[PDB]
Amino acid sequence: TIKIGAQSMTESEIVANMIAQLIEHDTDLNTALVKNLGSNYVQHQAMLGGDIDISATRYSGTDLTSTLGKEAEKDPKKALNIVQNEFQKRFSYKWFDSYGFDNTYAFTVTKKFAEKEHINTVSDLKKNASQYKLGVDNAWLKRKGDGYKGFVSTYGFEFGTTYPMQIGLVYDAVKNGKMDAVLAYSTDGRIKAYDLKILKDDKRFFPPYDCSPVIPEKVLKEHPELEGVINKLIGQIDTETMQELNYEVDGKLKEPSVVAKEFLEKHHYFD
Ligand SMILES: C[N+](C)(C)CCO
Repeated sequence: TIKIGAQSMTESEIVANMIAQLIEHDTDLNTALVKNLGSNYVQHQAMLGGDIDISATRYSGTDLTSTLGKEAEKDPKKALNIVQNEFQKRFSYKWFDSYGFDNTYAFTVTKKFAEKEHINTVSDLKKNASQYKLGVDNAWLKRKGDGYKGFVSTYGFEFGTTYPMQIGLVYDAVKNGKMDAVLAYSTDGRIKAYDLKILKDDKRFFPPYDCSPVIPEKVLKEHPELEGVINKLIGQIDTETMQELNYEVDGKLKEPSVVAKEFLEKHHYFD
């Protein structure tokens, strides 16, 4: 039984269901989802513990700064190479090449608010920053390297008030004028659907967040058919497609498993 870990993000559940289904289509391996994992730390500890054999979604910038204790590399190619080499060297874990998308933190406002306050970049927020309410996820305020503390020393301002909440709620919160700005995730389909505006990170504070699966080399050796299955998804999901997939769950309220199945069917399970 191949155990597949999903973080409690819509995107993680879709991709975990996708891996599960493709595995059972291609092979005789049985699969189980391990859901609601709180963070990459919980994920990483679960894999060290043998509780999961596959992380469906891990993000180069997040593990670089937290699991590996390293400085936030800002170049995508370099950050991915560093994460790949370190996961091999430290754990004999294989951090695959990316699905094809970067899911980054992104400061997001409405188009009405942008035009009113004259906002195109994150730096544009500085001028009235104490008047603003920012909605953020439940972990960002406390993160090291790529969190609020680092944000403040790079950008040289803080927001009037910051509200930590479940990520899924920040999209409606900003549409509804409850928050003035939110730290959204770039792959959420609600940015498109709600016509929200992503602000340029003009000081390149955030590292890249290219998304990949992670699997111990030991699991890959035990089940040699498994690598080829995962390889089918590498490079197949660009950010536009991930946004579309996410919205099917968060906007149309479909089950991650339904959304993953229709995607695999559209692409003929990549053979
Ligand atoms: C998706 N992010 C990279 C934005 C944060 C970690 O989950």
